[PDB]
Amino acid sequence: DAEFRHDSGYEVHHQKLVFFAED
Ligand SMILES: [Cu+2]
Repeated sequence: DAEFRHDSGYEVHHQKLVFFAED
């Protein structure tokens, strides 16, 4: 997620989805 842009791209998903990689 890049509304909640931890990384602004598409991988390290901190926030909302909690899919695998984070912060
Ligand atoms: Cu994200």
